[PDB]
Amino acid sequence: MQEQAQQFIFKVTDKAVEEIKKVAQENNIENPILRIRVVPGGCSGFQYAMGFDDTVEEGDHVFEYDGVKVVIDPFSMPYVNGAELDYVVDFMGGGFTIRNP
Repeated sequence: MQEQAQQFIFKVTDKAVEEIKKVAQENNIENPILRIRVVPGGCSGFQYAMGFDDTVEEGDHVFEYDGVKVVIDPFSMPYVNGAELDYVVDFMGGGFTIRNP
């Protein structure tokens, strides 16, 4: 089986989405899947990096974006509860920034 209805509360900037759209655009993808995964950073910041996937997890918070698919693990879900992830764009990629109100 059946449809997996689920709307995860999250707010991502336009840059982040643009990063996925661009990343995918550079891959020739029209359906980039943004997955959330906690990554051990450091002084820089404990911000999780993003990536482009195609498959889906056995129950991931699939959140529709600005014309893009996104998902978040069950462990990372509570790590971005209605949180905001501002992805920077620079060099051959960018950075990872997250803000919590």
